[PDB]
Amino acid sequence: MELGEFYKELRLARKLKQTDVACEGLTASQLSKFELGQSMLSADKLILAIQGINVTFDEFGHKLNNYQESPHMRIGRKVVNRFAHQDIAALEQLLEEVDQEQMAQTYRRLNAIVIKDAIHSLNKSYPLAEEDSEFLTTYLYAIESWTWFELYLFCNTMPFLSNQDLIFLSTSLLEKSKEFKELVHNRLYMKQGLLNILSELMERKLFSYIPIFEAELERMLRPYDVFEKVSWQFLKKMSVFLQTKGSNQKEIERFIQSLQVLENPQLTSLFELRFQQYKELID
Amino acid sequence: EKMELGEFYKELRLARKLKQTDVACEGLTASQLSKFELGQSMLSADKLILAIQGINVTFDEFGHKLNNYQESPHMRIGRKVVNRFAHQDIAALEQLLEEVDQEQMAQTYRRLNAIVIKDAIHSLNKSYPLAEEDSEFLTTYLYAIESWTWFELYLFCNTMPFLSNQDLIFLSTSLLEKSKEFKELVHNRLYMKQGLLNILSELMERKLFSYIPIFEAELERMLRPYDVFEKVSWQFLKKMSVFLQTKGSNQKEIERFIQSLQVLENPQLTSLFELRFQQYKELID
Repeated sequence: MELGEFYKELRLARKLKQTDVACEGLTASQLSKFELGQSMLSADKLILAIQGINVTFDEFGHKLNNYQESPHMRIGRKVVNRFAHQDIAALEQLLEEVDQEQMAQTYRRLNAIVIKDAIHSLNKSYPLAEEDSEFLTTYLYAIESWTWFELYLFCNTMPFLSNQDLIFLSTSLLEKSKEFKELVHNRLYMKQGLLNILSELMERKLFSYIPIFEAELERMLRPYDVFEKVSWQFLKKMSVFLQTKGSNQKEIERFIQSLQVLENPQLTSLFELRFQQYKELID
Repeated sequence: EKMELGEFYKELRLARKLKQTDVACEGLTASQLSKFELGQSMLSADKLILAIQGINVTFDEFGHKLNNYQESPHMRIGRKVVNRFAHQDIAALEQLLEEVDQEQMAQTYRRLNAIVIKDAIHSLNKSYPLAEEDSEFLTTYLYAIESWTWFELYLFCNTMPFLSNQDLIFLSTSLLEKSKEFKELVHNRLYMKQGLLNILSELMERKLFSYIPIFEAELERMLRPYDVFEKVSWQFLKKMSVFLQTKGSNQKEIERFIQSLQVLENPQLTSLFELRFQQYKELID
């Protein structure tokens, strides 16, 4: 019930004594009064207590929420997943689900815009509204430090931005994401966003802006990041393709075939699909 | 900076540009949030998480900012181990051992982090012993913790050479059940997949081939099409198992497989598999 009572259960599960957690600034008696619900720890002492039981902040928050992710992350991940599966029916159900969930009016409006944008991306006959596009853009400009929620909004509404806003917000992404850039969820979305920026710039023929975002992707990618590395390799070839009337078509075809070594039929189809789509951009 | 949790929350709420009434919902009133921010009352566990999710900040983001954007001691050590191991820097790893000894953490954690470091030193210098007292301490701890958090997944994944054959099998078997509490989390799920890959590697190295199918079944259940690195690693390990059980019958297929990875322009991945391939060749048969 109380935070101290919640913390105490966690400490006992970690099989730690109060003296194991205690350190400079946080005494066992302070931890005891905290666990008894008779006093609250300061912000600095609270972070010591949580680090003292050796659980990640994601784990601490997960158990605090009864082993559910935060509502805004549950919605955003489901939207991304269902859009990636071209699941119009599930997106339409998410729209009514967002309308029935308890959240700030601003967040209800932003989630509806992303979902409606996704449905329109699958079904171009699904109507949109300019007032919604302006509301989301105004929001991204207003938030000074972009959390996972802003990365989710930006990454999935880029096709809908004017060139002016795409260029400015993509440039601002570099600075505005720095506060939370090291976190596991955020860094994954940053790499995916950078790949989507590269795609958008090519499709819009804004080729001169690509190097700024390739340099950022270069700094972020680790040897583990095989999927993003191969995606970037493919997009470098697509940029040449779109700038030279398809001159490197055979090289791209050979590259996709060589991905058979990965024995990943879904991945091969993904690149084959994008290649066929980009072929429609040249005469 | 020394401040109450409510004042810290208020800084965040203003950065999210929400009013107290925007955050308020069922379970959390605006007045409750206000007295929280004013330091006049503390929120219960349920109300605190409502206040944080109500401003669309993850608890990971909340804790990161609360900790002045500093990494966890256990992740800071793990990152330094990774960096220094990649440069084959035994001296720097040994300096990390003395640095851990003065770190602000429980004694148990100082010892366990040291064991992770020693595993790296032993991987670089096989004549560096794996003390039995360390093996006993590690084994007792992993058996004792009923629910394995990210720390135990990280610890287990990086200390397998300290385990006896029996404890490797028992603890590998226990990974499946003991990780379930936090298994869905993104970081934990990554380390469980890596741990399963390392389980397969250890079993092959120890010639315990009959136990491999149990853990391949778990890897099959967990791997997604996005998981390209884990999938290719498993593909490589499947060939290593066939190689070791058939007197090298598929060596040409393995050589062609490594050559076919040239397309990824990833020398670290290619070097990883070539080095491991040579290690398995050096086993006795």
